[PDB]
Amino acid sequence: SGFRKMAFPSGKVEGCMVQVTCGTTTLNGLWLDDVVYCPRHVICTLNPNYEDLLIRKSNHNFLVQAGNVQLRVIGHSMQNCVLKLKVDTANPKTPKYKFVRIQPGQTFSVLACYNGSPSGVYQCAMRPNFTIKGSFLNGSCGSVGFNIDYDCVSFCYMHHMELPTGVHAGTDLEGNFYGPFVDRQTAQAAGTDTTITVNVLAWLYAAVINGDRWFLNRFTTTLNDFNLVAMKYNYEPLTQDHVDILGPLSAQTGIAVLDMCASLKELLQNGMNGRTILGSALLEDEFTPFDVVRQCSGVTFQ
Amino acid sequence: SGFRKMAFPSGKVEGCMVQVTCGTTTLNGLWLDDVVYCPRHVICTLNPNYEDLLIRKSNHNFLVQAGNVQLRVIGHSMQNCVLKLKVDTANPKTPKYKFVRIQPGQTFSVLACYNGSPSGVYQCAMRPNFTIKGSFLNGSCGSVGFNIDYDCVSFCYMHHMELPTGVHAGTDLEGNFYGPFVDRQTAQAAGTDTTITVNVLAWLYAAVINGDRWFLNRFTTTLNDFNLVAMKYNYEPLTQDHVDILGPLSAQTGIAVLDMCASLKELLQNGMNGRTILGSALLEDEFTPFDVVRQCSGVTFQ
Ligand SMILES: *[C@](O)(C(=O)NCC)[C@H](C[C@@H]1CCNC1=O)NC(=O)[C@@H]1[C@@H]2[C@H](CN1C(=O)[C@@H](NC(=O)NC(C)(C)C)C(C)(C)C)C2(C)C
Ligand SMILES: *[C@](O)(C(=O)NCC)[C@H](C[C@@H]1CCNC1=O)NC(=O)[C@@H]1[C@@H]2[C@H](CN1C(=O)[C@@H](NC(=O)NC(C)(C)C)C(C)(C)C)C2(C)C
Repeated sequence: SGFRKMAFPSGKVEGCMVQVTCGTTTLNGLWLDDVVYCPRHVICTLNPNYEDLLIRKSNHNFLVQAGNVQLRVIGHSMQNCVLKLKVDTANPKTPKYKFVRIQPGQTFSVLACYNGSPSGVYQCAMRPNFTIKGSFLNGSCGSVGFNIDYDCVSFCYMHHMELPTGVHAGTDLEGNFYGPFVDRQTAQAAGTDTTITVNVLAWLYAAVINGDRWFLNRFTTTLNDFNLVAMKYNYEPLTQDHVDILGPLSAQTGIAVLDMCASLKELLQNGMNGRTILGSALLEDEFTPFDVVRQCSGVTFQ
Repeated sequence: SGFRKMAFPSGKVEGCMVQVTCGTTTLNGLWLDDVVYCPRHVICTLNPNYEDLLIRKSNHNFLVQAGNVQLRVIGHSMQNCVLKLKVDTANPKTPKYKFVRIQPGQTFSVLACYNGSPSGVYQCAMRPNFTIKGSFLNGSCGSVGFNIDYDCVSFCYMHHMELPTGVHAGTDLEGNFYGPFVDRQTAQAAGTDTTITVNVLAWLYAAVINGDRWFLNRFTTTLNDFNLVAMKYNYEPLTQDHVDILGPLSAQTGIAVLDMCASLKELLQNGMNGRTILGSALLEDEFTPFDVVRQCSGVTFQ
């Protein structure tokens, strides 16, 4: 038992991290097969026109270091906000992998990197407003977020920028930003965030699986009446699809999803009254139903 | 910016995990050079006498799987509560490494494993009562906790058992339990835990580095008067050694350690009043001064 914010084992991704240097800019790249992926703002020279900027580059302007081994760029292209550098060497540590664009509410592990070297790994959620509350300093651009399914690394995030609120914005691995953000230094605001309701419910189920039951009650609620209270507390609407996803957890604990909603409603209306759930004095919303099941049942990855 | 419970990149340890099977018992082992380390209760047959139990084993009773490759045991010995299996093959992925017995208050990353396969990684502290609040299911015995310094993996923990409170107990990699625990099914109680004061202070400094300042005040306190309030709230005593360790953070933020103690005192006496610090509504104590500096300055590992 116990319940922790668990990241995926990061080794498969560590083997893909490289340093990309061009001009005075150094950041991280992702080396899969013979392509290095990195944020396009690595290129030389607000309101830049990256097409103009890139047509002016030569391959030899791109310094790619994989450890103490320089990789030479034999080609380059831009795909949305990512730059793709063709190199003459296929990464021998390339895992089996996919690129996935995730939905808000979904979680992933971030391998924070500086100068191509991994610094740490932690678990993130994509917020409803398409930011992530990460931990990123200058030099971390190009660090990636990922999930692992059996043996396959699903890359879903690459880091680009920090918003004035101290939260983070980036792209999928095909260079499309999550949310309304653009990779230029112009005024941009995240958007009002909301709490991921289905995830809070998943985490209450984790608490029950783990022996916290104090927040349960005998009441029930209608999805309709629950969502009325949710909106008042800035919670995302709970859909029937969410209820269905919460099915496996509801069945393992014997607590009807709608009964768990009654508990959450009472927790929203009354607060926690100096008590904690799973070591937290806040309602935690960065565990998906899948996260809870994986950690409470012990799924591994080969 | 941002501040997250960050684990070390786990790849160097992932390459060392193996499955050890003996009789009907399967758990994880740690393969470094030509030795596999695992908990000694993997052996056949409360109040067992493991010396008697082990003299009755043969090498061929030990099934060690490294992936889809069986390793054959050519020797075995017991060192405290760990079993050491000599195998005929040196692990080619053996990182540079050390075994370290850590002090309570120190943090480490845990690579949770089942059947030799990594499940996830998360950050833990050794509690003052020498338990860890982990996330461990049946099959996780032999998963290890570690820190990484530059290129060196410092192994500090191997998992053995769960206590009735849902917390965890284990050994260093030389098989010595942390705390008063023994690897037999007899009544054992953890001991009253306390909050790691120097770590809470480190985390308040992380909050300041990151732009939370609301909890600061103009007051100061004496170490003596602080510790009187700490004891009342079940906090560990703060020593002058702790104050010195907090020096670098105090200097970078310009807040005297003893001034930060005044803030903590006021936070203990008044609570947080519905406010949060670094996303938490509790005073967080599983970040060391070193953790804070590493994450707020971007140290990496090659
Ligand atoms: C990233 O480029 C990097 O690490 N590069 C190494 C040289 C860096 C990561 C940032 C730095 C601090 N925390 C992070 O996550 N990203 C950028 O520098 C990014 C690049 C420039 C400006 N960038 C920012 O993140 C800036 N933020 C904004 O300007 N934000 C708004 C106002 C446009 C929304 C800051 C101010 C943090 C440098 C571009 C967006 C292309
Ligand atoms: C570990 O042996 C394992 O994973 N083995 C694979 C077959 C297992 C890990 C435990 C299981 C649940 N959570 C965990 O961390 N450890 C044990 O089974 C351990 C071994 C037996 C009994 N063990 C326990 O952890 C037991 N706890 C106690 O008996 N605790 C007290 C009362 C002695 C303090 C439980 C009840 C959890 C099985 C020995 C201690 C040798």
